[PDB]
Amino acid sequence: GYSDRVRQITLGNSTITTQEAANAVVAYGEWPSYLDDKEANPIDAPTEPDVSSNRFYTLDSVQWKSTSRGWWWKLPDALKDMGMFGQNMYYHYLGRSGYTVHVQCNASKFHQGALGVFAIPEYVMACNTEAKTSYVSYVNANPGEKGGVFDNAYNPSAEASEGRKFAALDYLLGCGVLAGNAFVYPHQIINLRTNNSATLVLPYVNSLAIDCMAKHNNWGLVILPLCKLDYAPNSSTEIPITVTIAPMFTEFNGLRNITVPATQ
Amino acid sequence: GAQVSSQKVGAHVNYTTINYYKDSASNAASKLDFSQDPSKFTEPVKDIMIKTAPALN
Amino acid sequence: GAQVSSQKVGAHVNYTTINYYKDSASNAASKLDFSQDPSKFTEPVKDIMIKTAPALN
Amino acid sequence: GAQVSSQKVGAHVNYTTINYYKDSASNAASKLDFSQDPSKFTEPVKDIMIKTAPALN
Amino acid sequence: GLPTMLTPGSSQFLTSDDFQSPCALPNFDVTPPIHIPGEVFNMMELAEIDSMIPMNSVTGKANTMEMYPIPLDDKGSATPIFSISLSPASDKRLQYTMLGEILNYYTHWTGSLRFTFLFCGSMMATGKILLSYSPPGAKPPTTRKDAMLGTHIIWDLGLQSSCTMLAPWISNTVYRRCIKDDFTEGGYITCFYQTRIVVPSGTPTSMFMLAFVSACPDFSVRLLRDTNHISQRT
Amino acid sequence: GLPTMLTPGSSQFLTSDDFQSPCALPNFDVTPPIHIPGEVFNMMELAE
Amino acid sequence: GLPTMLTPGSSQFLTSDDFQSPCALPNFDVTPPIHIPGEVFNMMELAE
Amino acid sequence: PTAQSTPLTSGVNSQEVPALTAVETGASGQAVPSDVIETRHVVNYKTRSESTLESFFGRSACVTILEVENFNATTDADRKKQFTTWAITYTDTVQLRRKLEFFTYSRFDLEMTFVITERYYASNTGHARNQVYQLMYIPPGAPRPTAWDDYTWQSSSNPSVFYTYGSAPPRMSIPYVGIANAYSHFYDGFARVPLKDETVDSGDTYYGLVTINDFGTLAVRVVNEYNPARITSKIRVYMKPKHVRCWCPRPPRAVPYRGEGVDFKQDSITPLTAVENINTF
Amino acid sequence: PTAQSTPLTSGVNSQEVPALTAVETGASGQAVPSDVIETRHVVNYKTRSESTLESFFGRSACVTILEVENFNATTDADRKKQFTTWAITYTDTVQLRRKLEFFTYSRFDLEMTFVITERYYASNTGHARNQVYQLMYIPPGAPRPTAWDDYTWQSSSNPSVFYTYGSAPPRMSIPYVGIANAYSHFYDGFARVPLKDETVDSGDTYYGLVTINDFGTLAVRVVNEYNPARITSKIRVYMKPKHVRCWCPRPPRAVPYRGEGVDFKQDSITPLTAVENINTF
Amino acid sequence: PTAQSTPLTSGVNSQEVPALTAVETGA
Ligand SMILES: [Ca+2]
Ligand SMILES: [Ca+2]
Ligand SMILES: [Ca+2]
Ligand SMILES: [Ca+2]
Ligand SMILES: [Ca+2]
Ligand SMILES: [Ca+2]
Ligand SMILES: [Ca+2]
Ligand SMILES: [Ca+2]
Ligand SMILES: [Cl-]
Ligand SMILES: [Cl-]
Ligand SMILES: [Cl-]
Ligand SMILES: [Cl-]
Ligand SMILES: [Cl-]
Ligand SMILES: [Cl-]
Ligand SMILES: [Cl-]
Ligand SMILES: [Cl-]
Ligand SMILES: [Cl-]
Ligand SMILES: [Cl-]
Repeated sequence: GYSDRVRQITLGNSTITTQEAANAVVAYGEWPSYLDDKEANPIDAPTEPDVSSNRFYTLDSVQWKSTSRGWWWKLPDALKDMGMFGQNMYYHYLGRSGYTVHVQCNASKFHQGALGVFAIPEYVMACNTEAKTSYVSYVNANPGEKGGVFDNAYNPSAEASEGRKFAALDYLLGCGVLAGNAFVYPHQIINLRTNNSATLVLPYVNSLAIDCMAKHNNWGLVILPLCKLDYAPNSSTEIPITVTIAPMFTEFNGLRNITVPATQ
Repeated sequence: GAQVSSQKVGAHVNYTTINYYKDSASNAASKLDFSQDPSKFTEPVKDIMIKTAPALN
Repeated sequence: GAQVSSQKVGAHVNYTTINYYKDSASNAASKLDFSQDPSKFTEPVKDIMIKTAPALN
Repeated sequence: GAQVSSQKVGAHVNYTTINYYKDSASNAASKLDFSQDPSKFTEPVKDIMIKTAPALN
Repeated sequence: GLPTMLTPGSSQFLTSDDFQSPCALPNFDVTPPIHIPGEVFNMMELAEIDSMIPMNSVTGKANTMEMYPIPLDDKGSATPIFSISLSPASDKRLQYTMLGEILNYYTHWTGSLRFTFLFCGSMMATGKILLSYSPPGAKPPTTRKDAMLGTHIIWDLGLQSSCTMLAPWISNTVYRRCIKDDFTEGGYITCFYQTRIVVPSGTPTSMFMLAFVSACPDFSVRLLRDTNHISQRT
Repeated sequence: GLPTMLTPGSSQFLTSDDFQSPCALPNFDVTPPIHIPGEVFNMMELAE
Repeated sequence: GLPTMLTPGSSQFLTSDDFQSPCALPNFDVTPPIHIPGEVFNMMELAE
Repeated sequence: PTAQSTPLTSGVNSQEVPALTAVETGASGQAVPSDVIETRHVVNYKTRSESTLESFFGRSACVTILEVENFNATTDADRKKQFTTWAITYTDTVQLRRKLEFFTYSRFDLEMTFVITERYYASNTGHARNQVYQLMYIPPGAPRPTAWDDYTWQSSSNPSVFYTYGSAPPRMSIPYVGIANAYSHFYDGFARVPLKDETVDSGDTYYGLVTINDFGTLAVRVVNEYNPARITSKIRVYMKPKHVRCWCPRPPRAVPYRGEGVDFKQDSITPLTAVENINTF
Repeated sequence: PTAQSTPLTSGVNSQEVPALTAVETGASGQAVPSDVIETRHVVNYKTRSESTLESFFGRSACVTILEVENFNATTDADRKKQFTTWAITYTDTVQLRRKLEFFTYSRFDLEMTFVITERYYASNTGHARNQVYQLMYIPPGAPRPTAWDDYTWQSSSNPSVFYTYGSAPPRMSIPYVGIANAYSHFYDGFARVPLKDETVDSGDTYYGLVTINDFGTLAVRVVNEYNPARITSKIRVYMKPKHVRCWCPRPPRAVPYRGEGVDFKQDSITPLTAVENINTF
Repeated sequence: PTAQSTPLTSGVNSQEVPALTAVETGA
């Protein structure tokens, strides 16, 4: 009866079902957990918001077209405006979180295409000016739930001031490595003939027990079309990709007034 | 406080180490560590996959 | 007359000392002494002050 | 881990070796090996030849 | 003093030496370790991970995402689908895989190579594909009837999306060299339609598969060296 | 002599080194210690 | 340091010397030996 | 511990199908030769000794070339040639950097070795006595020299090494000095949060490791006063990671670096050579 | 263990005939003096210690002489004199080669020692500061230098030795590095099989060990920049096989070598001096 | 020997007032 294709995930007041899964990945074989006393750093009693924040948040959907080059998000950036998770994140200097990432993309038995879904620790990307190095604005690095897109062309700006964004070049994974090697990162593939969803469970990953969520993204989420969307009756068809992410084992330290980041 | 250990074999065999310095940072290379767990990268799946069974049932 | 002692830990562990000279002045640094009594400077008061009690009763 | 062995005799006698390196390739010369079997080159015949007997009977 | 006598090597700096040296920061208290996920102990752990072969790195596709997908169609041509030499360090298409990149820090390799193929057509597409490894020293196979005389697997496309072909360790030498070298040549990997890809109407008649390479647990490398894949102006 | 081989670092003066050295005044009789009030063991005692 | 005193011969290269030396390829895994016919141990085996 | 031996196996005709899988799961192919061919028994005595992290990183790599000179300096520019300062990093060179960047995080002690070379600038200005070099490690916050003979070189607390030209390359060990529980090779973030309506400039701020890393400064001088003969020196700095741990593997650098970040150069992003055909042996 | 003692023996008058044999069998003569003369007892205390393979090979032998220079190079030819590369081999010289070639196969570790010498090119161009040499072992596949100061010398992974002129000859041990179970001194074959009707050229292909051997490259430079005085250097490379095993003895080389193979030279194939008569004491 | 660990503590509503003192004492 039980199947690698059929899964239920419940966190807080939220449940996901899938009937065409392909198992689930636990990044580096490690389930998320709370911070042990023997690895702790800040000494204030932490906030552990539990079900208020540790629940599935669904981002705005994106459209997969035959011409799409791919999509990226950063975490916890993508969830910074999500209910009580966002409030706990911005009221505290420090936060840590694992995640359940659920990527959703259904089609038909007559569609074809394959998405690589990669969870990348410290997903540092190239800037878009050759007048400077490491020259990216906070606003362009932290787009929130809209994330960003890859391009198949690199056109760095004439003026340094116009190039303060990522050069998200697909085949170099936006960071000077070949995209074919992205499989060293925790991943699944959504191959439309096989599966309609990817599930990645991510532990907290950092060189520290806990860090400034508003300064630092622990994970990149990359969705690359490895094989282009094709549908014989309409080559210009679009199918949605929906990203749903639950924080897990969230813990916050250093309560004060709320952080309100710059928007320009 | 001499440590006697097996050498890496050559063409055809213990060696002696004494640490001279009070800081471990001063020490020579760590001893060969043959630890490995490729599955954390090659098979980081929630549900066990038996090679002989279908991957998707 | 070799002394074997714990090293200060590094990134990841005993070391050996022999004194070569007849004068202790020739010796390397004294071993780590973690002794402390801050109260002789921070609380040099004649009558014990219990933190939870009023300083002046 | 000192090895004490017989010296090669001179005009008229042990010596001590300690290996300092973790690789056997670093070691000094192999100990004298007096092994020999000249017959594999001088008499590699299928049927035993007794010196006192005719070589061909 | 204790009578001593300096030997050859005295005062040299060998960059692969393994000696003690005085600490510039004595008595320093290192930051306590904590558990971090994803600890690596051996570069061969990374070599066992599948990475995508840029199999279609032809003019106009090299250095684009289109270098990876291997073209398939429903026409049942007798021509090979792809052909590549078992030269995992030096081949123009294998050298930039994760395995290829690790091998280019070593001089010698040994063991079995795993080629895993993912079919990315529609669910309605069927087919049988022959995947072959021909150990070297004979005419490189350009027809199915030569390819099928070597080590091979017939892959039936279906619910199980992926098929693994092994290039088992078959070598004269105990190690091969991580360079293009006739003496340590590895042989020929080829691919043919066994039947053909068949689709019904309203279905794409052209599609792709992805090819992955990884090392088997019998695989090891030796003789550390600098790679030819990174440089700088001076 | 005992065969030896000099390694990198030989003859350097590292100002944080911790080596023995010969005494210029051998057999010297230091003034006996007495108890003095206010002994300090750690700079963090002063920081408190 | 341990007081030492260099003797005659110090720093010479005698081509018949028999000393240890650091390995340029540390931790190297030599090809396992196999039995090969015709092993020679002594040049006097060849003289016979 | 050895790499895997091959067991004796014959054929199969079975509902067991180890040749098929589904890499959509995120699992790599797992099948080995005994799953898909008839195999003999082969005992494998070979080991992965030389691909342990300690073996992979167990080399002193050149990370920079510094220049210092000794001559009678009469201008500000010539006074600045009598000593040099260098922000300590592995990003001036590419080879060790690329090896470290197979990993996101690392923890290691460091062996530092120096190779110091000289040449005469000219032949008509007599000779120069043997030179002593001071290499002073200046941790962040300690005062940096503004002249080759200022007070900072007394180095009461900073570690200095005094090297005599012609002696063995100088060498010392550095502990794991990171203020985190590991070094970060990559940092997807900023040093501060820019806040709503603040007057602080957001137009010329940087991103990533360069905004947070500081391993201090190496200051080098010739301790000797000037000879009539100008001497020019190079100091090559070597790093060997030892007692190594690493976490979270990454694809290696595929295209040239163009600075301390992950940025790439428009004329150097085509690493693959196009093959004539998909069917090229 | 000693060479054979002689037993006390008198005469014989016997059907036992140890003096006769038949070397057609492939057996050498076996008879000893006690078989054919009256012998006294002689205790033999003498040993074959100095003819063990370890004793026979237990010498550092010069295998090549390399040249490098340090001067201000203004032409391509002069730039190429600032460093040198050498394909590692024992065939540049004859003495160690001939000893090794008593055997078909060998297995040994190697002690490598270097002797480095300098001279002034000229007297009218002032002086030169003491020079540091880098000897870099470049395993097959690692990038080879095209200039004395290019990126390859940072040597992150290749073993390098830095040698200070006037110091003890530098020295290191090399393991048995063969990709076979022994080194081959002779290889009766080719690197590839040329196949029927192939377009590959068969007119300029080679034969034997030279087609399959590759022990990498030694690269040498003076690390110092140029002085006004040009310095020319020789690096003599010494090899000592140690921990030696050998198999399958061969007749030794009887005539001069003329390259890396077994080829001989038409004017040098008459090693014997003719005797006046078969009856010449 | 290590610097001080921090114990798990919650709030108080108490006549115990460790927040107040008198540095006139020389403490
Ligand atoms: Ca085994
Ligand atoms: Ca299976
Ligand atoms: Ca089988
Ligand atoms: Ca005897
Ligand atoms: Ca007889
Ligand atoms: Ca007799
Ligand atoms: Ca404590
Ligand atoms: Ca109080
Ligand atoms: Cl939406
Ligand atoms: Cl948002
Ligand atoms: Cl703003
Ligand atoms: Cl000594
Ligand atoms: Cl120089
Ligand atoms: Cl001073
Ligand atoms: Cl002076
Ligand atoms: Cl080609
Ligand atoms: Cl260099
Ligand atoms: Cl004669």
